[PDB]
Amino acid sequence: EAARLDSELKLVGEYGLRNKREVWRVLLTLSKIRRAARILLTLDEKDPKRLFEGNALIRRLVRIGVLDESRMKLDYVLALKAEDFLERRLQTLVYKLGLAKSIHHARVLIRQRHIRVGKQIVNVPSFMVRLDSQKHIDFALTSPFGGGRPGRVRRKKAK
Amino acid sequence: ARQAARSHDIKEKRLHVPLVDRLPDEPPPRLVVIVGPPGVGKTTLLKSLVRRYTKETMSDPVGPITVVTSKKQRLTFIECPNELEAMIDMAKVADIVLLMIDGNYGFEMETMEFLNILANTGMPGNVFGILTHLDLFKKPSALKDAKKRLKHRLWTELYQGAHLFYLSGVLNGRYPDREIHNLSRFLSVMKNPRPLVWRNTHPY
Amino acid sequence: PSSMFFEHNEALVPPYNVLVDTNFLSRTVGAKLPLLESAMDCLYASVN
Amino acid sequence: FGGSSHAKGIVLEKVGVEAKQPNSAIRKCVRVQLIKNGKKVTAFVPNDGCLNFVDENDEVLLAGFGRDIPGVRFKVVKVSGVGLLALWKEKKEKPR
Amino acid sequence: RVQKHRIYIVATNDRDLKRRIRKIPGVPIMSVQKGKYAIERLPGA
Amino acid sequence: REKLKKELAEIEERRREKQKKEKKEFWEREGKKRK
Amino acid sequence: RPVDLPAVGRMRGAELRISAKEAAAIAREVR
RNA sequence: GUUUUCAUUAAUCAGGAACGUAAACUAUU
RNA sequence: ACGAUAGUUACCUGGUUGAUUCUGCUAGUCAUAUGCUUGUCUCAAAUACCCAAUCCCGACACGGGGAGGUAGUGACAAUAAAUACUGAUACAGGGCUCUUUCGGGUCUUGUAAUUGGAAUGAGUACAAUUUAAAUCCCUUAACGAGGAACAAUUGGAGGGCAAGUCUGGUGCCAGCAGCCGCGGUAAUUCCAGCUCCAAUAGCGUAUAUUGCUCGUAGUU
Ligand SMILES: Nc1nc2c(ncn2[C@@H]2O[C@H](COP(=O)(O)OP(=O)(O)OP(=O)(O)O)[C@@H](O)[C@H]2O)c(=O)[nH]1
Ligand SMILES: [Mg+2]
Repeated sequence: EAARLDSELKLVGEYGLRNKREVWRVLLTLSKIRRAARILLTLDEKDPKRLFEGNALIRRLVRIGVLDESRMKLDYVLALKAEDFLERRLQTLVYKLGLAKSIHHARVLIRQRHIRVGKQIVNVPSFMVRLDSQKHIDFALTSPFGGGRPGRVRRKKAK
Repeated sequence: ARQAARSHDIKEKRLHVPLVDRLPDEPPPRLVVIVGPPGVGKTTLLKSLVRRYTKETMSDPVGPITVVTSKKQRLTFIECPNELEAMIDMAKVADIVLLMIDGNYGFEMETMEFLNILANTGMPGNVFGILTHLDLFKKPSALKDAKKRLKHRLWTELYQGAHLFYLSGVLNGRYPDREIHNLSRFLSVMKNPRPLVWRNTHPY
Repeated sequence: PSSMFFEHNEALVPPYNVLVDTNFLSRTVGAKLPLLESAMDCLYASVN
Repeated sequence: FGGSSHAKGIVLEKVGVEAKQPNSAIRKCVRVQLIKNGKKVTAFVPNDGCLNFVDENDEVLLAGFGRDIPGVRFKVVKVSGVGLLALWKEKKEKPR
Repeated sequence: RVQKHRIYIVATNDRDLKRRIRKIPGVPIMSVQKGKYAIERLPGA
Repeated sequence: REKLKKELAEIEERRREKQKKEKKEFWEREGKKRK
Repeated sequence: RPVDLPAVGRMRGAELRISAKEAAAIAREVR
């Protein structure tokens, strides 16, 4: 349908994704989380199952940084979306932190091993960066934007 | 129901055109060609196969070599020389084909030429890819990469899922005995040749 | 209208506004089916 | 046919080999004889230049034709173990 | 209402109104299909 | 405009084909009812 | 069709006949 | 109708039993 | 108390038929066969190497073990994701859209243009390490990108073409189509790489599909 095609094209364009399999992957994990939230809303308030399982779900989503720290209700967990998940991806986080000029530049950098998340370099652009780990995204020490060797085209030109 | 569907699909797979056999009760020796580019070791495989079968160390084996391999059937090995006239002469003759590929160097035009000459003239039953010069390798990751790419190109060439043997070394000037023993396990037990129309009408 | 990207309505995000017709309402009472609970179980989101 | 999805056949005679216009369906249709049952049915080669690979007395796999002669039900899929579109695209040579 | 504002999900079951609201871009159609509901043209679900 | 009119004529041909198919299916069902 | 008619068994007048499978089908759904 | 008696005797039909020239316009309401 | 002293204080109108306007004109299979394609990483449905670990048997620390562990294949699935990123200048004036179409809507878009930067993993690979000995992994010096390549595929829809060919007929039209044209194959540089849609290391096809009454066993 044209609505599905235009929606998936807006996702693939707005966040520099490769195909629609990544969109369907995110929509599947989002539907799993939202199904768990609906099943926890089935029960009444102050049931211990709903209390502890909903607190676990909300603390998990706030810790992985999707759900905002302001709103912490299970209705907002139902109101979650795939734009929030693709915003929590690593590639858009490199683009928004400004190490790269565009989202396709960010995917290129993460593929050819320039950025690192915390200590180790990250080869995958779909790395779900958590909220505590959002700040420690920077260029690695072996990268010419970080330091070390001046690099490849630089070496061929400076010879 | 699905068992009936798979049974019907296999019952349609078993079918062919009803051609005439024309094989005698005391059949002649089946003809094994050893085809390949120059320098690949066809004569070396000939020496090694005849030592496996009849235990005779031939210092210079030429011509067709007939060999008893079973109580019912027997073989004959002919090594095709590196000339196209002999290759086109024997492609209409061959009963089973031992098609040699030169390992690290990859495929050659003589190998592809004989494959499509054989396919255009008449396809026999059994063609076995034999991949040699594997010992001229230094990295055993490049070795399995070359085996995989040569297997897939040969499968595109003749048919999917063929037999591709890997003959590694040259110990006593001959070949390794275990490798040629499983090669002869494959070319010893045999099935009747394919009913080709040219061989079933004309006497050669 | 704003929030329309080529037949993709970006205005509909949960809580979903759902208009109900009489045919849908008569058949969802006829099929022994609770209205808001089945709409929430269909959309996995809070409907009004 | 039968209970299977594809049937095998022998190409008896390419009917309509002397038709005038190039992509006529009478030019494309081929009378084959199914092996399992024995009946002679007609099948479409998918293309007029692709007709040249279908020779007489060749084992031919054929499937249904699901969409100028409306009612010819089968189409030739493989000829002598090689896919007919691959022969047409010049990927494979035909083993004869 | 839907032509003016277009924020709604129309829940119907008659094919006349369904074909009438399929012409306009970007409204989902919810219809009961004998076990549960079924949403037609919503991309996020 | 001429490209749009060509595609509109193709759509109307498909509409006439489906109309004939539905008409024959309906009258094939009714002709058994009046028999 | 009437909306008010329940979905388990057939209704004749004021008498509602439930076949033995249908009361078993509800007991299967509970378990 | 009675200013009449036994108080479930009853309801339904597998099996079975008695009676035997035509067609052609059509808990209440 | 003023108000129908025979509630007839009722019934006396049950709504034919037509015109116009607005609506309406399939998708999954842990399901089999088959076709095309396949560079990287983990992973696994299906005649290889050794007792090195754990274990066992003996005159016995050494000798001997078909349990066990190591490796190889694999698009049946499943997992991650390469095939490029970013500027400047020059030139053109159109690009796009639709309900309503010889009509309306919107304002920056291109180009087989000219140049410049960097980034580099596939692969090649000295080693060291891993290990029974090897491999993989982790470390790792050195090379390793300009398209005519380090060469993305599978399907579907559509346009344009001859001193060519075929068919129909009250001239020049129409249809099917067209690798086939005068020459020319070391000749040609042409739509120079036609346009659009879908999935994209996956994708398609086929089929299956989803006469009446009494009366007993019995029943209430
Ligand atoms: N390392 C290595 N050497 C090989 C292998 N096979 C053959 N050779 C050598 O390559 C040489 C080629 O000899 P042949 O095999 O007689 O060549 P041929 O093509 O069979 O004979 P001609 O057709 O007459 O050249 C021999 O000297 C072999 O020792 C192999 O698998 N590995
Ligand atoms: Mg020789």
